[PDB]
Amino acid sequence: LILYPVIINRDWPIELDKTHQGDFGTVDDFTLNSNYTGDELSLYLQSSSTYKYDFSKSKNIIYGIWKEDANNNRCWLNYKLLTPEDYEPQINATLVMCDKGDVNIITGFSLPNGGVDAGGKIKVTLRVGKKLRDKFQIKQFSQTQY
Amino acid sequence: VNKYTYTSSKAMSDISDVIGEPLAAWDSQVGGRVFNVIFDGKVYTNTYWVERWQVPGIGSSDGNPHNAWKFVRAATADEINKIGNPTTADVKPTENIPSPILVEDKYTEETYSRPDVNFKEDGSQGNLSYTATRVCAPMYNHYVGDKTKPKLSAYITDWCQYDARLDGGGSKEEERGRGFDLATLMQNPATYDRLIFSFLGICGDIGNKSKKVQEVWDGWNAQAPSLGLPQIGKGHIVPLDPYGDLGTARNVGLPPESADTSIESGTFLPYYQQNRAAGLLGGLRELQKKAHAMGHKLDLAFSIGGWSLSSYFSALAENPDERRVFVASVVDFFVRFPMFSCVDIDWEYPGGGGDEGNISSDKDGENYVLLIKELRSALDSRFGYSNRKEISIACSGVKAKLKKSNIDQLVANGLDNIYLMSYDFFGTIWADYIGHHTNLYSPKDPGEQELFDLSAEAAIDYLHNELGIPMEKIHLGYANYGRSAVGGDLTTRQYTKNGPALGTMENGAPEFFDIVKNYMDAEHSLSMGKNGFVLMTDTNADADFLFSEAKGHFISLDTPRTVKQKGEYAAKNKLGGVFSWSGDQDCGLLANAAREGLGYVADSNQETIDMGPLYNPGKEIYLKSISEIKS
Repeated sequence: LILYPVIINRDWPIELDKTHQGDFGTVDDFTLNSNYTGDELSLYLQSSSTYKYDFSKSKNIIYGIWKEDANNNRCWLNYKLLTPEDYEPQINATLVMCDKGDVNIITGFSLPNGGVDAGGKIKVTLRVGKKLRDKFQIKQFSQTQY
Repeated sequence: VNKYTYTSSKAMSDISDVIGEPLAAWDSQVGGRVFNVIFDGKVYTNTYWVERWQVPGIGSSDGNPHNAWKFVRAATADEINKIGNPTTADVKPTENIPSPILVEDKYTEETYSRPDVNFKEDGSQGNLSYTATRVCAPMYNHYVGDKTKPKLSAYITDWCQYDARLDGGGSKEEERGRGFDLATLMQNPATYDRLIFSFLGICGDIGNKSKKVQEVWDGWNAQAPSLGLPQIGKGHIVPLDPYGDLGTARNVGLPPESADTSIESGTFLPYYQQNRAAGLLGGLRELQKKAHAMGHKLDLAFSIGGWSLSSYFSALAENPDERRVFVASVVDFFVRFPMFSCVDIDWEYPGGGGDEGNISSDKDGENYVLLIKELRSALDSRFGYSNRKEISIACSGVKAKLKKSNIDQLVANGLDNIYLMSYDFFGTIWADYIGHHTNLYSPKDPGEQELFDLSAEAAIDYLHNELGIPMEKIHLGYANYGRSAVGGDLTTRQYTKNGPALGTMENGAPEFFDIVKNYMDAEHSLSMGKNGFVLMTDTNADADFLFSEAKGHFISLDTPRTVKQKGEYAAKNKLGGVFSWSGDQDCGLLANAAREGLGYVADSNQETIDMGPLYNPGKEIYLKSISEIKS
């Protein structure tokens, strides 16, 4: 066979490692609507852990989604400081970067400080800049190529 | 147009001017040809189309739903010999099936098999069916331009959307949901003259669903700065689910191309315009394109308010500027979708009623009048007369609250049309007795027709006579579901209150198409009760219904024959217009019948399916009115 230029699959970015490290449950607490629109990323997620917490401490727990590279920064604002009754909170974000890096995004529950991070946590590397096949090929019939 | 011919002959010497016709006994005559058939020694001509259940005997001055199957008794005994005179008969369902009717659904059978549903034809093992509309056939004949007759319309709603049985589903009612592709009507468009999408809403609404209002208001308010557009408060109108309306491809007659169904409340907003409109609403726009490709443009329309979202009507009352901003959003929507022929409002309670969440005061009706006038004013200020919009509202028939509606001033304030809710009069779960939830006609003894025996004709006469409103400004229709009631006794109309009642998805509200599947039939060219379920009709109110003894379960319902009755009455009136509520779940047979009731005529000799045999009456009975029984 022979092929084509490298081409962006202009749709939902694809899978990469989740790095689940939640306190009160497995990765299966999480749900994630990975998608895209108009050359920019869009995604929506939820972590089903809030109801478990002793909000005496876990009140206003940071709930959300935020990109973290080796800097592991918090330049984001989608943090839902959950109420003691935010039993199923939805977190929702979009991003706009030229670098089509398969960027890791820590999401879920965390307190602003202290080891307490009541509920699910994940550091989901996304994957982006995906492509697709186009399967076209020579074939041999007897000695005679076709 | 359709066309038919016959011929007759005589000796070369004899020329009758009249259509001579062979003298013969009556027997299952039908069609348009002359018949002088003989019966009981009398001789009978149906000077109108003939039907296999029509009988000349009763027909002597009857025999058709409108007039005399006239007769003479010229026949002598030896005529009554050379022809064996008939004296009684009964038409049966034929043995063959002249036309297919519907197709099974794998998933609906699976549904019945589901250990929670356990549905059965008798409903013994399962009171609900959640049957997929996909079972249905297209079922639409075709018809002439017939321009003079009043307009025809149909209601349409979001419940067209989903049935996860298409996706397996299997655990929850919506996984066993309902929905259909508008492609159906697209196959033969111009099926109606107007359409009405279900009542949408506004920011600030109060009812149960208001979390949706919250969510969408959030999405809007988030988008607005990014769009560089002003934020919105309460009273601003809501699309409810743009993802459904546009982020769709299945059920909307359009290829999945460009169906970015991922888009939603937080993102649709750029797309919130007809040009950009994907999905359902766009599909409608193209449907109108096809329609115009024919001609006879549909009045595409929708409304807002209604049964379950009216709550904020009182709240918005007497907040004039917010009402202004709201109607501003209305006209903005018009600008965003100039496709629309008009759109309207579904206020439901000038005096409080329906769901209690619709908080209300007395002044509500007056304030409603005032704001209505103001709306009209705003609309006129917006619109060019060459493209003007003219507004309508429904009415509830609540003998008093309808008065409280001040229709007089609404008319005086340019509200052009009224649509009478003609259904569910029988609040079956709570109503005192079984009755016809949709009776147009007054039964005998009108002494108790106040919360019962609610013949719409009474209100009709109020507006015509007691309010002088021209029929033009009022419209009526029918709905495609009956009522179902437990334990009813046909003699007393008493019935098992509270006891759960039949519905595929909605208990107490049997669903027409599935009734065709389960309980009634026509495959043998007849109106045919089936599976042991009683076909029946009452003489008192021209009522039509169904029954089942093992659970004393009753169903009050419109029928081809009964909607025929309806349309014929409306037509003889020359009402402003005709329509059907809940149009989403009839194959279209009731629409063909509705054309017939409108006198709307078919345009070809061919058919999608027959309709005549659907007008035989059911098991005859006389049912006493509630007053009569109590008296």
